[PDB]
Amino acid sequence: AANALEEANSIIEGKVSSQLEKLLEEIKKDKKSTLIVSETKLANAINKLGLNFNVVSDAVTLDIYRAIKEYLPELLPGMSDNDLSKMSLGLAHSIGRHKLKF
Amino acid sequence: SLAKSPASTIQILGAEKALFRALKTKHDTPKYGLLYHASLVGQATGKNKGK
Amino acid sequence: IKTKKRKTLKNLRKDSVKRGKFRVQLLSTTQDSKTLPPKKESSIIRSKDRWLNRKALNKG
Amino acid sequence: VVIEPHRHAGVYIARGKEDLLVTKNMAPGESVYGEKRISVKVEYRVWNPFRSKLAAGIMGGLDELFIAPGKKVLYLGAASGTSVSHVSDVVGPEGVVYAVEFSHRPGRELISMAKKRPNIIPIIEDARHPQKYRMLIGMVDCVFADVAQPDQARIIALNSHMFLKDQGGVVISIKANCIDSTVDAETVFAREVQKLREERIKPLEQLTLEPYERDHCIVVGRYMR
Amino acid sequence: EMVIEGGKDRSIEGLCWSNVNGESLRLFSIGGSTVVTEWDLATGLPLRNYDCNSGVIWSISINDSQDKLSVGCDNGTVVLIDISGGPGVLEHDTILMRQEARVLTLAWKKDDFVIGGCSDGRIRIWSAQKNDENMGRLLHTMKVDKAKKESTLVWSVIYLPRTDQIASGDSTGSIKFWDFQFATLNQSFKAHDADVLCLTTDTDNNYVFSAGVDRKIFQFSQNTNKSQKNNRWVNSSNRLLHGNDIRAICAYQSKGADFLVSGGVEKTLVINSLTSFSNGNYRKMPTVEPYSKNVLVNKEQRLVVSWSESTVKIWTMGNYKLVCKLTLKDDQNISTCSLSPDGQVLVVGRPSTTKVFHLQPVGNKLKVTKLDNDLLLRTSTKLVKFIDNSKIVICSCEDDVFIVDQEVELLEVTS
Amino acid sequence: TQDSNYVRTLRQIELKKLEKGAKQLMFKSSGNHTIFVDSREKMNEFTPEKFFNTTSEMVNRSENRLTKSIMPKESLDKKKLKKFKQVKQHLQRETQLKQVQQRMDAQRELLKKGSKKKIVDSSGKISFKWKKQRKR
Amino acid sequence: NPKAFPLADAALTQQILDVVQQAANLRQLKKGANEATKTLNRGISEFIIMAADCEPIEILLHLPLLCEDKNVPYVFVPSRVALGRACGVSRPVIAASITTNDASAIKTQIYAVKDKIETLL
Amino acid sequence: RKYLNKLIKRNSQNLRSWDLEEEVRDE
RNA sequence: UUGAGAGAUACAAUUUGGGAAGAAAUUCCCAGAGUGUGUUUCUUUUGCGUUUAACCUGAACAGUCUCAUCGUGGGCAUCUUGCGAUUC
Repeated sequence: AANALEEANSIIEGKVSSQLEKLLEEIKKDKKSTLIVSETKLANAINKLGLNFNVVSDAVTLDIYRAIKEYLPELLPGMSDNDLSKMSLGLAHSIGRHKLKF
Repeated sequence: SLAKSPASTIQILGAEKALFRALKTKHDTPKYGLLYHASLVGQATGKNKGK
Repeated sequence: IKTKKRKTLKNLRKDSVKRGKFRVQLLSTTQDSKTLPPKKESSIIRSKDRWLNRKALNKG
Repeated sequence: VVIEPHRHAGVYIARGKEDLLVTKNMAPGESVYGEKRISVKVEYRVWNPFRSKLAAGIMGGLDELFIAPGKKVLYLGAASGTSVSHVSDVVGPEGVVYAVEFSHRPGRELISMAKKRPNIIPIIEDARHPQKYRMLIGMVDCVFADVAQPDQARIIALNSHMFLKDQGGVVISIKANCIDSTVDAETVFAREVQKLREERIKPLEQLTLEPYERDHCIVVGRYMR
Repeated sequence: EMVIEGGKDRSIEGLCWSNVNGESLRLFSIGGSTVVTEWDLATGLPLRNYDCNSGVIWSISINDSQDKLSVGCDNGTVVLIDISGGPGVLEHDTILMRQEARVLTLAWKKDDFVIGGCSDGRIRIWSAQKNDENMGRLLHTMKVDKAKKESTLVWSVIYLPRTDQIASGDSTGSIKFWDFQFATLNQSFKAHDADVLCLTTDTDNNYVFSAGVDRKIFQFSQNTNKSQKNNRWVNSSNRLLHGNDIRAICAYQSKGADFLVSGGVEKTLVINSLTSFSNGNYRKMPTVEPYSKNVLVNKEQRLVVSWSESTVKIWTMGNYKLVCKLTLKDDQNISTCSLSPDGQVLVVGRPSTTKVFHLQPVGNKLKVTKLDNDLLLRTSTKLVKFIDNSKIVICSCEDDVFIVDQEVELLEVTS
Repeated sequence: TQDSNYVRTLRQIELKKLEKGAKQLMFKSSGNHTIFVDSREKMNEFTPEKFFNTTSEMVNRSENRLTKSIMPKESLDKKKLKKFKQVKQHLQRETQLKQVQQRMDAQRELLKKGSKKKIVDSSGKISFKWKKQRKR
Repeated sequence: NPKAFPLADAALTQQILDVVQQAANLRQLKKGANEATKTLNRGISEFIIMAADCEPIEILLHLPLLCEDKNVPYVFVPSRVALGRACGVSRPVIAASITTNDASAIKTQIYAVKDKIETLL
Repeated sequence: RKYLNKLIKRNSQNLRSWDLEEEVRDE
């Protein structure tokens, strides 16, 4: 949700390596037969290959992320375009006032 | 905007009408401005409150 | 035809002509830009070899 | 006193006592930086071709300026609201500008004008790591570059390969001294448009904006794929 | 083994190898331009033209441990290029603290410092040590003894790791050795009569060899135990082996190989021994050893074709008479060529395209006409060798063997 | 020092009038516009109204091309030219005030103290060179 | 101090302080931070020299903020004591502005040093 | 296309003549 | 006479395109490109370019004392008639 603690926590884990508790939740909710994963950033190598997940992020993963980032709001959530921009700017102002002190 | 002003401006900062009339005719400018009501300038007495 | 062959050669080879206030440049080809490194800057190559053939060292 | 429109809606020319360029408002009532405000019932902020850089390209004549009132735009180099205010005015309340900068000394006034306009969302991270704001927004319709760093082509190439949809616009402002001084603007600008069409940016136009800036250019291109 | 040709108005001023242990060899080279060019050794083409983001490159050097690359440019910049991303991918890293004059030569101390000789007669020392407080700023500046009646340029700079010195040759002919810490001269030799273009050292830095436009190779030795405990080079020896200049010198030293290699304006190579320079022997290579030919004849019409850079020429025996030539300037670079038996069609071919020309002897001249084939115009050719009067076999630069005028099955090799 | 203050504030008045007068004008652009095209015929042709769309009115001045009033003959034109002349004479007043304050400041600097000599150039433009001696 | 951007090396700081000494002899510099900011406001400064040696450096790093508005070059030298020696007073000097002139004898030296400054910006 | 091109030319002249100059441009 | 190469700059016709008038012939407005005839700008190019030079600097104004500033008187009106600047 719009909880500032969870938002800024995943924001710090996105601006750093991506081994957050939500990524541990993803490792819980995708453990079927040590499946293949497409990470976004190559610097998240720890949660990319930590435990039973064949990860791949190179030079076409960016193309499929272009596709799924082009059409995040139209089918993935039950949300709308102004709602995605509002939650993005809430997260943005939170992380901005966190890094830039006041 | 107050921080990027020189210390002479911070001296005369309240007394703009006296300052600019005393510059636009060639007279003597004020020396106190808004800073006259500081306690240290209250402790001083004479011409050394200008100082 | 002897006194203008280089003229018609260069005026048919060269690009980026003027159109009033404007200038219509050609973009180059991925063919040449991926088969070869770009040409040397003749200014600096002439500076280096003109230095090594300066008059103060008496070559012969 | 008579406002005529421009080639791009959200950009107008207020003719009359001073035939000068102008944009709309999304800030109701007030200026942001002491730019002049013209009312014609309806409020308007004067753009300056000297105080800002995109206005100089408009005044020099940019036909397919991909900043346009039905889009969303990514601004890599403002540092303060003095240009992205006018970009939020021209893009209107339908879209969104992502003003992304690194030096957090004028990022204070960047966030301060982003408080007033919901059009403007700020990013306070350096534009050579777009992965650090992967999780904020993607798929912009036009990037803008005003970075005065030497790796302009690589920085906006990374930002356009991560966040620019196909066949969109690229507008890059190139300062000649931040790449190579002592050699003229013609060679350094030809070198940079070749460096940018090394990526999937078909160059469309460059112009030199000479009465407003010394040795600058604005290059527009379309992102191929 | 191989030759990688460049075309019209292309030159090459510096080149450096890079071999991280376990990965392929990588070969970068500057020309007279604003880019670095990395070549893949398979095809013989550039696989990367990284435009360095400041000015015209004057020198190139490779880091020790070979993850970074210095390019020293005409506008006084020293630009670091991140190399360790894999073969082919090059990133910009950091422009070091600028200056006025162009930096003409570079060297690294280790991963830490970068030394650069400039065209104002000075030798700067920058720190390329990342995550220090003084990263990128120039720590020291040293000034060599200027010429009286012309400007002085420091042409060659090396670091000597066994001691802690910088050796430097400049355009007065003087060769100076500088203590790195304290950034200051230990001793200067007045060795050559004109500029010292290139100088190098052996493994344990008991010798420093040096050469330039006055065409002698000087050897500075520190092999005595007293020399090593006193840090005192002596001007040991001096040899005259080259004809015009020496523009490049390098040294290799292993268990069964210890030779310094040198070449210059005269086009030949010269091999000398490292630890036995003055005593031992030397070998001046031939100026060309045609492992790739530029001339072939055809017995009919008694004629011979020969191609230099981007032009072919044909003459007949009789005396002899130049019957035709093709200075094709739509071309930029040439490579191998073959004629049909009966002397009908010539085919010229470079690694980017190839082109086939019908020929008709019209008497004391020929008539030459292009015959269009876009498969030939698109293919890369190394070798064309004419099965028949019409059929040729084509070896492509990407290991394809066509038969035109189509595909030979070719098995794979154990890597 | 107080008539130097008078000339300096007059100069600052004209400086601010200059900058916030030139902020509210519009200057005709003069930039080398360049257009990139395909193989050779697009360069050989006229760039056929690719952004002009009239070759009479909306081609050759670029402050606003297009894609399709109180005496507009000479009154607005003379008002425009007169505001440009106002900014130009603000500039002339500001540079004359800068020069006269510079001479006043040189005279004031000259009559303070320290050792100095009258240095004369080729022309007769005199200057005063001060002795290398720091202030006690 | 880390937050004192461009800092000069030894050769550039030696020629900066040489042109400061001859401008002090020609009475062409304003020594002190308030006089430097006054010349910044009035637009009669050629370039600003500051000292990366003051124990609050924030009493300095505000005139960068109006140097980058009037695109006037500015530079840091490591010693306020040495800057005061160069300016030719008996006190340490924190900042110094070399004022503008067009008939100046040392105009070429001022221009050379300010070009060497704006190379490192 | 007469009623479109003629009216477009008339509207373009009636706009562009009211911000332009002939002898004041060099001034 | 830069030996050669490239840019602006006058004259002439020949033209390329967007609009408006006409039956077309063609006209009219506008914006342009190119070739011949003059000036001129930039890069090699040789006798040699000057092979030294320029500038700064050391205790470098001042006994016929030098300089500054405020005044006083006088000359120059057959004109240094004098600028918040030295006219002698």
